[PDB]
Amino acid sequence: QCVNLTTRTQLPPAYTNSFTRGVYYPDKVFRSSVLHSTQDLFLPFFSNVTWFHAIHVSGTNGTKRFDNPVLPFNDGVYFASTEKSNIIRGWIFGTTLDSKTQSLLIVNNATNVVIKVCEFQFCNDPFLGVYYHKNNKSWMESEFRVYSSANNCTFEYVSQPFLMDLEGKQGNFKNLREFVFKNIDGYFKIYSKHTPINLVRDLPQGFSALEPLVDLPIGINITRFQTLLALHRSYLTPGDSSSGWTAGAAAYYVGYLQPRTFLLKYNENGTITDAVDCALDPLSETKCTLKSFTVEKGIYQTS
Amino acid sequence: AIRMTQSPSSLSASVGDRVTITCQASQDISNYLNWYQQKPGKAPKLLIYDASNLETGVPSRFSGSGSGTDFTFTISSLQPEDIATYYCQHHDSLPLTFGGGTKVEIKRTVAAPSVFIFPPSDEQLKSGTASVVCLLNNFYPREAKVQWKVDNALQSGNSQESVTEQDSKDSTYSLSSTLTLSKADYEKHKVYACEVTHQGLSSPVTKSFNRGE
Amino acid sequence: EVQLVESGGGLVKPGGSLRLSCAASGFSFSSYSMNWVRQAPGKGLEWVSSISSNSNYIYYADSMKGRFTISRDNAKNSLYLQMNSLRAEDTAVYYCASNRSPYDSSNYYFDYWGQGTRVTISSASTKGPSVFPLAPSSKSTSGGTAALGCLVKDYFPEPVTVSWNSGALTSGVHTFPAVLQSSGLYSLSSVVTVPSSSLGTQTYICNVNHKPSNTKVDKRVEPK
Ligand SMILES: *[C@@H]1O[C@H](CO)[C@@H](O[C@@H]2O[C@H](CO)[C@@H](O)[C@H](O)[C@H]2NC(C)=O)[C@H](O)[C@H]1NC(C)=O
Ligand SMILES: *[C@@H]1O[C@H](CO)[C@@H](O[C@@H]2O[C@H](CO)[C@@H](O)[C@H](O)[C@H]2NC(C)=O)[C@H](O)[C@H]1NC(C)=O
Ligand SMILES: *[C@@H]1O[C@H](CO)[C@@H](O)[C@H](O)[C@H]1NC(C)=O
Ligand SMILES: *[C@@H]1O[C@H](CO)[C@@H](O)[C@H](O)[C@H]1NC(C)=O
Ligand SMILES: *[C@@H]1O[C@H](CO)[C@@H](O)[C@H](O)[C@H]1NC(C)=O
Ligand SMILES: *[C@@H]1O[C@H](CO)[C@@H](O)[C@H](O)[C@H]1NC(C)=O
Ligand SMILES: *[C@@H]1O[C@H](CO)[C@@H](O)[C@H](O)[C@H]1NC(C)=O
Repeated sequence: QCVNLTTRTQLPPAYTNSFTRGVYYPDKVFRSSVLHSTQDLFLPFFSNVTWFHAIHVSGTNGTKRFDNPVLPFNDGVYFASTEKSNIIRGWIFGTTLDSKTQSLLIVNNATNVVIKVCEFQFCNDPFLGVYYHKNNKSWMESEFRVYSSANNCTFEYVSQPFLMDLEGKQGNFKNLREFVFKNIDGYFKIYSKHTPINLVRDLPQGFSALEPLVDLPIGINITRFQTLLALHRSYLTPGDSSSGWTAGAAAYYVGYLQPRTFLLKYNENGTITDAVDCALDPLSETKCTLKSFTVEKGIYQTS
Repeated sequence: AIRMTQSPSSLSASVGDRVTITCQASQDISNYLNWYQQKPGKAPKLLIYDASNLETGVPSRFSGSGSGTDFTFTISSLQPEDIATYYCQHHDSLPLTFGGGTKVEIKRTVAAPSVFIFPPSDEQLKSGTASVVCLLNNFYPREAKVQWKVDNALQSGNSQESVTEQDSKDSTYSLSSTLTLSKADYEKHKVYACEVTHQGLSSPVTKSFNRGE
Repeated sequence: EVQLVESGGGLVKPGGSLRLSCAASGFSFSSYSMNWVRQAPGKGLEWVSSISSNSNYIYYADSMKGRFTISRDNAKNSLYLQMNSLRAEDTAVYYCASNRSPYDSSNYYFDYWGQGTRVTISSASTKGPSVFPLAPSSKSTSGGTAALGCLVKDYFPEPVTVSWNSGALTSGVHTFPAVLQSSGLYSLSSVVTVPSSSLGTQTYICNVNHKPSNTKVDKRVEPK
C-alpha cells in the first residue's frame, strides 16, 4: 500500500508560551505537606513551543496541506492536543523508520489500544483512512493503510483505549490531552493528563500534574518520530483516499525538554500543587536556595 | 444559550444562481457547526458537518465555509430539486439548540392559474351550510385576488382561504376558497359567481351558476 | 436497510402519561446511540433527552427536567420513553434519530430520522369525520384532464388519508392544508387531476381513513 497527496501549500509555523504546564510525578514515592527538590528532565517555564496548524482552511482553496513532518526526539517530547472529533490516532517512534531497523507503533481504534515494536515498511506519507458508509449493512468499517509490509514483530500489548477516551460528565470538550514521552534505560515511559477548558484554543495559566501511565520494556533506539492522522475518506469519487476528501482543523503542539532542578510542593493528600523552576530568575534562585515559597527581607547568597 | 442569526430569512433567485446563507453565533465556537436539510413533508437530513465537510451521498453542488463565529452556506448553481429548509446548529457543550431556520425559494417567470368552481352540496344545505369551492391552480407569484359577485351584489366575510407550497411541476401555488354561507341569506339571491384577478390574468375570470342548478 | 418503527402517539387530557417507543432494526443498535427531538406545529426542532450507548451518561432537557423517563432494551433492540407531561403545549411531533459515531466520538449530532409521532394534549376528544365529494367539474373545459377530489370536514385529529382507485392512484394529488375551524375540528381536501375519458372506464372511489377515530369511508365519484 502507498498513497500520494499533492497538498504542498506551505507556510511557516507559529509560537506560543508554555507558561507553567509540564510537571509530572518523577517517582512512585508519596509525601505529605513537604517541599521536595529534584533534578530531572522538564519543560522550562515560558518556553518556545511550536504549533502545527497547517491544513486546509475553510474557504476557497484555503491552503490545503498534510501536517505531519518528522521531528527530532532528543531526550523527551511534550505533546499537547486540542481536538474533539478524533482526528489524531497514534504515533511512530524510530530511528530510520525503514526495513532496516525496528520501530515502535502506537495506534488507537476507538477501543482497546494496539501497541507493538516490529520492523515495518512505512509509506511515503503514513496515514490510516476510514469512512462510514452503508455498503452491506449500515455504519461499520475499519481500515488500514499505514505500511506495506511488517517483519519481526517481537512484542504485542492490547490493554485499554487509553485515557484519550472515557470522558466524564458535564465539562465536555476537554481538549487538553497532554502527554510526555521519555526513553530511559531501555524503558519507554508515557505520562498522560486530561483537563477541561473554557476557551477555543490557548494554554491556560492553571497548574496540573501528569500521572505515570505505562513503562514498556522495549529497549529500541528512538531519534525521530511522526504523528498519525485519521484521514476521512469522502467516498464520493473513484480515487479513494488518493483523491478528494475533507476533514477538520486539527492541530497540536510539541515541546522539548532539558535537565533542570525543580522544587515541588506536596499537599496534605499527596498531589503536586505548585512547582518552582530554579533557573528562571533571581527570585526563583533565592526560593530554590532555601526551601520556602515565601521570603523575608535581607540579603541572600546565590550561585 | 448562544444566539443564531440567519441571513437572509428567505431569498428568491432563479435557477443557476449562487445562493449564500450566513449563520452567525454569539460566541466563538471554531468549526463545530452542522447543516441540516429538510424537504417539505419529510424528515430532516444532514448535509454538511464540521461546517466544511461534504458527506457521502450528498450532491456536490452544495458547499460550506467559514469559521470562528461566522459561517456561509454556498449553492454554486441552483437546480430544480433544492427547494427545502436549511438549519445551522452548533455542537460544543450545550446539549442542543437549533437556529431559526431558513426557507429558500426560486424567482421565476409569472404563471397564470386555472379557475374551477363547484356549487355547494344539497345535503350540506340540509345540514344548514353552503360551501362553494373556488380553486386556483398553478399560479405565480405569491399573491392573487379573489372576488365573489352574487346576483351582481358583493358577498363578503363568508369565505376561507388556503394556499399550497411551490409545486414540483413549475414551482407554482394552488389556492382553495371555501365560500361558507347560511341558508338565511343564500336563498335571497340567484346568480353566484367567483372571480379571479392575478398578475398573469388580464381580467377577472367569472365562473357563475344560478339557483336550482 | 435501517428501519425505525415508532409508536405511542395519541390525544390525552392534560396531566396524562403516554408510552413512546421506537425499535431500530437493521444495524447494531447497542453499539450506536439514539437521540430524541420534537417539533411543534410551525416551530423548529428541539432536543429532548439522550441515553448515550451504555446508559452511563444521561442527558435531559432543562425545560422538561424531571418529566420524561428514557430507557432502552438491547434484548429486543428497542427504545422506550415514559412521557409524563403536565403542560398542553407539549402537543407536537416527535422523532427518534440515530448518530454517526461508533459509540460516542464527541457529543451527538443526527444521522438518520424517523417519521415522527403525533402527540396532542387537549380537553377535546376524538370525533368522527364528514366526507364531501368535490365532483369532477370540467364545466368550461372540454372532456379530459379534469380535477376531482374529496374533502374531510369536521374531523379530529390529524391525519386522514384519501386515496383513489383503492390506493392505486397517487400522482397528481394535492392535499390542501388542514384548515382550522371554529370548533377546532380539522378539515382538508384532496384533489387529483385525471383524464375524464377514464371517468367511465376506471371506477373512482376516494377512500378516506381516519386512524385516530378508525373511520373508513369509500366515497364514490361518478362522471359528471
Ligand atoms: C480496532 O482494532 C482492534 C485491534 O485489532 C480490534 O480488536 C480486535 O478486533 C478483532 C475483530 O473485531 C477481534 O477478532 C479481536 O479479538 C480484537 N482484539 C481484542 C479484543 O483484543 C477492534 O475490534 C477494532 N475496533 C473496531 C471498531 O474496528
Ligand atoms: C527481520 O526479518 C527478516 C526476514 O525474516 C530477516 O532477514 C533475514 O534474517 C535471517 C535470520 O534472522 C538472516 O540469516 C538473513 O541474513 C536475513 N536477511 C535475508 C536477506 O535473508 C532479518 O534478519 C530480521 N531482523 C531482525 C532484527 O530480526
Ligand atoms: C509518491 O511520490 C514520490 C515522489 O514523488 C515517489 O518516490 C513515490 O514512489 C510515490 N508513491 C506512490 C506513487 O505510491
Ligand atoms: C520562542 O522563541 C522564538 C524564536 O525561536 C520567538 O520567536 C518566540 O517569540 C518565543 N516565544 C514567545 C512566546 O515569545
Ligand atoms: C460490505 O459491503 C460491501 C458492499 O456490499 C462488500 O463488498 C463487502 O464485502 C462487505 N463486507 C463484508 C465483510 O462482507
Ligand atoms: C542504541 O544502539 C546501540 C547499538 O546497538 C546500543 O549499544 C545502545 O544501547 C542503544 N541505545 C540504548 C539506549 O540502548
Ligand atoms: C484531600 O483528601 C480529603 C479526604 O481525605 C478530601 O476531602 C479533600 O478534598 C482532598 N483535597 C484537599 C485539597 O484537601
